[PDB]
Amino acid sequence: AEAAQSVDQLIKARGKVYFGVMTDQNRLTTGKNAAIIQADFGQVTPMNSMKWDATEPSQGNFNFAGADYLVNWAQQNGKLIRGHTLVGHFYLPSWVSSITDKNTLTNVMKNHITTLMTRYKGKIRAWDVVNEAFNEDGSLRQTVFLNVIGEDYIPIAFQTARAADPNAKLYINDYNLDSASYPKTQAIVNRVKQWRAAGVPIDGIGSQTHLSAGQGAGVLQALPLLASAGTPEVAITELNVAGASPTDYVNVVNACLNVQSCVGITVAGVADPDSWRASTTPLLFDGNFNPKPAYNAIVQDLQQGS
Repeated sequence: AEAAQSVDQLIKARGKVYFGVMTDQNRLTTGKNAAIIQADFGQVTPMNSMKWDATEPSQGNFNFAGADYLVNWAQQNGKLIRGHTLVGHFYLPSWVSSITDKNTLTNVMKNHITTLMTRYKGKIRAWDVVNEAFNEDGSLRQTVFLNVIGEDYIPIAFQTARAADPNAKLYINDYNLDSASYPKTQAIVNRVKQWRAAGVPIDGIGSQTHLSAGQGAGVLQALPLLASAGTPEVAITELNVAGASPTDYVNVVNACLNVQSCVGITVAGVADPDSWRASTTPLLFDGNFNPKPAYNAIVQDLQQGS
């Protein structure tokens, strides 16, 4: 019956690539996460296991236990993987952020990128190569990478990534790209246009979409603005909405459908209590692992638009 269709099965029926979720071994081996992900979602992103602190706690000495679990679980369950994330300022060991030499940090950054993407070469649909690189005002965020390498670190990260695995779609990912009139949204479009004009292989813009209630409507204009940068893809990468209103969620799903370059949507987790903001109950399954009204609203709208 119609009532029984998945959001992933339906978004695929409408011409999209996936409707996925952020997860990791800890979730996958508890509660009903794995069963829900197998049945309802086509794509997974490692919540933590592929970040720098997790994978390179000391220079050159990599740890892949968690990441390998996620990648193999995904492969044996037919789920696409978005690798996440290579270069960014949170989850960065202080051994990295300590480096003050340009050529040392450059080499360190390139080794980190190449190591990770070489290990999973060919198995990763898309990588968030650079995360959270813009300030709110639209200027580039003054991280250790920006301050020590300079703004060339972004082109360098993407060229390096393309060399390590030319099969993966290479993304830049950010939050607060949800309003078309917001400086951050306009800036990332402008910079990504310029970088791509100079042959930087930015295949995608990822918009995390951590929404407050009522912010769904504006995504309808923010998302096509993001796609006007001319990347082959855009994605919604960490979707969750404080209060989980059906309107907010359906607006975001509709923005995706409206944007030919939008390949899919990944929500920030499965069940509310596992949210970074659990008390705003922002996800699509509740504390009993039951689908919420927003989940039904999405399925229904996906069918109705067919």
